[PDB]
Amino acid sequence: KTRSSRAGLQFPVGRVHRLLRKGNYSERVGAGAPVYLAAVLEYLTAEILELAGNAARDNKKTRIIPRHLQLAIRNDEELNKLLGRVTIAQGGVLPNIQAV
Amino acid sequence: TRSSRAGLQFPVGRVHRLLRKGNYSERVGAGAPVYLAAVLEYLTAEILELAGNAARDNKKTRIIPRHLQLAIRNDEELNKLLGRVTIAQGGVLPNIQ
Amino acid sequence: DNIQGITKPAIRRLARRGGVKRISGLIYEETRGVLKVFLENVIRDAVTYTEHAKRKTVTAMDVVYALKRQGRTLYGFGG
Amino acid sequence: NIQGITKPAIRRLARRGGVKRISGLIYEETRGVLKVFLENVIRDAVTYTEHAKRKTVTAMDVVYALKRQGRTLYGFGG
Amino acid sequence: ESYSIYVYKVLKQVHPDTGISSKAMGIMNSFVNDIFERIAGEASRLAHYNKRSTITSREIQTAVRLLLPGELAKHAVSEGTKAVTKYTSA
Amino acid sequence: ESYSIYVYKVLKQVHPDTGISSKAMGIMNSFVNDIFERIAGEASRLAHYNKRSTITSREIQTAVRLLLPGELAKHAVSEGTKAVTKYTSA
Amino acid sequence: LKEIRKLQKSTHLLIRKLPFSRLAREICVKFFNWQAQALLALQEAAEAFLVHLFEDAYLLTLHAGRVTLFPKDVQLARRIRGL
Amino acid sequence: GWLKEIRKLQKSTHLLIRKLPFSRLAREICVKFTRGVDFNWQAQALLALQEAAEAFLVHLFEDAYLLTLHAGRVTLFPKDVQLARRIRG
DNA sequence: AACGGGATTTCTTCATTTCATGCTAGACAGAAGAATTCTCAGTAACTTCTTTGTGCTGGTAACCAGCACAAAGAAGTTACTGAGAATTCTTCTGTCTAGCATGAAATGAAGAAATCCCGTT
DNA sequence: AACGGGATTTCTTCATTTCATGCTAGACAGAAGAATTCTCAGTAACTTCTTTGTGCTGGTAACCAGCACAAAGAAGTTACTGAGAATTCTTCTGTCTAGCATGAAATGAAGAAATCCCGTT
Repeated sequence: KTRSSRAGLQFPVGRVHRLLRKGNYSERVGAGAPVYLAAVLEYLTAEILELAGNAARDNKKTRIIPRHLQLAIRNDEELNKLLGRVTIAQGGVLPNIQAV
Repeated sequence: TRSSRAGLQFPVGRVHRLLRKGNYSERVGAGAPVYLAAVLEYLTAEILELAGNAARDNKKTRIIPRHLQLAIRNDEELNKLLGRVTIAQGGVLPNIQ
Repeated sequence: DNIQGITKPAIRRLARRGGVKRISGLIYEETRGVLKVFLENVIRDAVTYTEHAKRKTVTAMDVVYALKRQGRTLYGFGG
Repeated sequence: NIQGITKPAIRRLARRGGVKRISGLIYEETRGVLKVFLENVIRDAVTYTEHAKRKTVTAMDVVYALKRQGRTLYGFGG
Repeated sequence: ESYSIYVYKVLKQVHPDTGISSKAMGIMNSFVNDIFERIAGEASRLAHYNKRSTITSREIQTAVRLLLPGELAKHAVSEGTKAVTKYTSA
Repeated sequence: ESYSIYVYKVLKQVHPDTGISSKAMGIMNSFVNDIFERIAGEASRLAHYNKRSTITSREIQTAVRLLLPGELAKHAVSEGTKAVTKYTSA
Repeated sequence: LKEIRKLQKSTHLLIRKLPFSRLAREICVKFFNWQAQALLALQEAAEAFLVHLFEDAYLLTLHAGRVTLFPKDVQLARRIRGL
Repeated sequence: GWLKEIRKLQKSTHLLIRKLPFSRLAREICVKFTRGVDFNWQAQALLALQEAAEAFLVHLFEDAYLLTLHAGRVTLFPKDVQLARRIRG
């Protein structure tokens, strides 16, 4: 009877909802807002883990570590934009140099 | 008025609402909206203080946005605060590096 | 092609007012270039707002919220 | 104390970023900078910590503070 | 508490043969809240400009629409305006 | 309803001789607002972080320290610190 | 280097309106009615952008020694801002 | 150590500035904003500090080494790591 | 390629979430007065134009005044590893306060009028 | 210098505070848990700190090679009003359509050790 499996989501519809009434982002929350939102985070969360997992394979590795999330981000048109002023920990950097 | 007890001039009354209505919380202290009203008054009187000195400085008796733009860029403490801002019709600090 | 509404003499005023002396040659397109990734970038984030409450009238406030979302607060238009 | 940061240290950094010839004074233009930083960053992150009336600054006490300077640190959510 | 466990099952979704560490888990976990915080925010800033005192599924939409860029945006929409339906009719 | 009835009140308080253009009044109010927010803003956020549903004066003070620079801080705080007691002892 | 101390001292929006006005509705039509007031706000903020843009960019021209702008600059500049 | 070492550290991911000299460093600059007191620093809250402080000098270096290579050079200078700290805000 | 010490899995609980209905309510779809936004036309008329030139500036070498990377060395400084103390975040449990409700007037305010006047013409 | 368009002022009805009085809640004040973080001690283990040696980078003064500012006599086309023409924000109404409110029962998610297991030594 979980509201999450009812919306086909993995990410908590319940929790988010509540997380949405506490921080007082308003007085009333729709019955669909906390199932639409929670679904957007699932995608994004699956959107990185998608790539960050890949690079892991390209890096001859099957274990998501901070470094893999770094390249997953800095090697994607959309993400980098989004994660502008973000700084991944144990991230490292893109191997780009340039001469004269 | 409540701004009377607090002895202000900026609506201790209005803020309180404008503060419980913005959902910044669900329970607002009683000293808070009184405090913020005084902190707002200061800063506002503050900047004017400069806008209007350089206004009489620059030989003019009426404050125009330009004067607000000058009190700003001419207050080490104000420019810091007003970093991500821009005044409508305000030229710049006549400066040729 | 209305990207030419901005001109050599005009771009030179902003260039000049910005403490710029001897301008270069292509700075009369560069301008016409970035002014279009700014206005463009500020328009979208500002249109959606007009497109949210509902209407076909974009107010200075649909804009201003676009400039804050931008990271560039603007003064003198509120309500 | 500031000399806590060595030479190859600041270099390594300067190196990671893709720098060839690391000039002179540079070494102190880092101790200098890193000083302005940890400052604005610790004074912030400490005010929040004196709010909860704590004698221990919290991981989150810092993060909130970067999130004020304009730097969203990730890997530490308490 | 935290999204950790959820960030895991999903991980297995789009990648089974693959694993994760713990620091790289900290980041995920730091990622979720980072986007939550922006969406519910600008969506909160939204239901406000329009006197509405309630956040619709439409607020969060036009809200994502404004926070996620070109291509990232489009897909968060179809995963949303398709997550409300399979929630309502079923 | 806007603060330009209060901004002006303070205007001719400090320079009762001077006036102001309605265009600077736009900057004025736009400003006061931009300031009301940033402070009540990171206050909602400060009462939020330290698990409470209350915004004391104590909050709207560490809230200022954290937003107002240098001596613009060490003055606005004793401008409130002073404006609150005088209230209590109404 | 004549006009420098003329326009710094002024505030009038340099770029004309109309040219600009269409320039906007055009990037707009890519997605109405614009309170004539709002077109100024999308203006005052527009020029304000360019101004502090070359300015901040000239230090890039007066660092390589140069005294003549170059697009070579409004690309290193817009590059250290992340815009 | 040029085109050879300036591609080993990019490949690296760890810290570059020694932990303790930095640890000591934070606790002291901490001593100011407290009337002159001690203050426990979550061993946790300390690493965080650095992680960011690092990527701040690195990015701030490369974000400037493009200012050196502008005046047609290859030697970073205190001339560059201050132009940008004025071309950022 | 042999291992060091994290992930990955189970297996049990304290809460948190889903339930069930009755309600105040924010919300919404049908009216409508009217502020304006868009425009056409004008008489103004400022601006942007187009250009022929030469001045003042940028692009390359040239030849070079010193700076910074490479070492082979010298031995002090980073790591932590505990472990004790304890310096302290963290909880706890209901009095003592303290702020939210709900109203009923009672004023502080936004919005037109009209004289009164500063600073672009 | 001078008068034209923007306040300054004074007036009025109108919406938003305000004080009454409970009613919940929220802050609180030490009593001690359970944490972990300071404390030193004390070693081990590199990583720093040199001290030339000097390659070649940054200059600085020259020259060459153009790119950019400059009125000018104009007419393009941007201002500025004005009056509409009327498209549309906004305010209302009245009733929908709906999330809020519990009161607890139950299913879920955070936690405490323990066999397996992946990069790293």
